[PDB]
Amino acid sequence: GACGAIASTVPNYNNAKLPDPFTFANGTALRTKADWSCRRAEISALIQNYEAGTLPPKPPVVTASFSKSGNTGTLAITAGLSNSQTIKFSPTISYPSGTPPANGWPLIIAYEGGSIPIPAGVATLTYSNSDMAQQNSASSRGQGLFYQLYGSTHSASAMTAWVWGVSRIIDALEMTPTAQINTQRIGVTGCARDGKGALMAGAFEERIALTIPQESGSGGDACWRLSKYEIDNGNQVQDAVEIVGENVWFSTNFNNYVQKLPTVPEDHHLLAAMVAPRAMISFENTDYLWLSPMSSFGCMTAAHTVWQGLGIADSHGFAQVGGHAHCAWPSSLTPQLNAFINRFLLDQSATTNVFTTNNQFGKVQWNAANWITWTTPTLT
Ligand SMILES: *[C@@H]1O[C@H](CO)[C@@H](O)[C@H](O)[C@H]1NC(C)=O
Repeated sequence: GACGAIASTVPNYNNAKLPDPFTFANGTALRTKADWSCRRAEISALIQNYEAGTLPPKPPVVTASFSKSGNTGTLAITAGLSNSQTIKFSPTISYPSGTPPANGWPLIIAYEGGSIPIPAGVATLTYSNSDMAQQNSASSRGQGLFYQLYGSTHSASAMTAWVWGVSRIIDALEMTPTAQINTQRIGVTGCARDGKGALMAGAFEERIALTIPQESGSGGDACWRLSKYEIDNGNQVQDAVEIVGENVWFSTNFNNYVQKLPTVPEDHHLLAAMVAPRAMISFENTDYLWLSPMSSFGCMTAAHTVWQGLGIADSHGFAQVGGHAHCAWPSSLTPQLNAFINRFLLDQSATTNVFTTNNQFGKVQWNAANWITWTTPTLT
């Protein structure tokens, strides 16, 4: 390829601070905006290798039929491999009433319906991601429609299986004009465990124009290294060690690294940066130390440097507040959410400069010089 041989491992890696977005595994420095495409491809391979498992490509069979009852469409999808194995699933779409825009409705793919308010001119697709890969506990490993296609021992984590499903949904929408969706204006959202999922979807599926993870916490927009710092200093956060025993959001291989995080040549600031140069705003809640609040702020601050280096800082937002229940939406943040939806899904001239925290981090502080070691280059 134009990126040469993509690295999927870095055996000698050992860095207690955040991995540098702007240096390839081979030591080459990023210099151009085009370099970011290759670096993102390498980050994708590293994340798959160390924590996410293998993301399969589009299978040889993908078919879709559509029917509509009232304002509810049903998109019946079939996916199949060359060995004849197939699975089927049928997300529903809730439409705004009346005549759609020329190019169809903008759409947000909402994991299990999401927990954000979706404005009136945007359609909502409800993605039953738990059916694609189960997520009750460690007991759920290898269970779900995805594994009925690829096998229950396939390395994909549940979140990687969910991403695969989103990619098939977008495949189906592109081949189904009667769904009346503008496939150039698709967003994705989810809250809590499904916010972890939504971030993975936006990172790995480049056809998503806007990514909105809501209270995703550890394994979402928090960084593993920063959460280890938090837990060592007395905040009762979720961390890498606990999360792999709690559920199946990560590959089994990640168990080999959760006690050796400095040897992992990525962290979730690079996961989030895989969305660049597309748009993302994530929302966090400081009321629950489980979500690892300092870790999310520092992690997204580090991710933000990639957008800054690409000259598109305002395509990446972060808003972190307290004072509300988990996955309840505070009206105080509706303007920030709507700014990103209006700009990136509704083609309005909305400004999207949102990068705010209350710094309510408990027993630690954020010290950027202790975690971010790189200067930000102006990619050309
Ligand atoms: C370093 O790796 C990147 C990513 O594969 C590649 O684009 C670049 O050309 C490599 N450097 C050299 C000197 O081959």
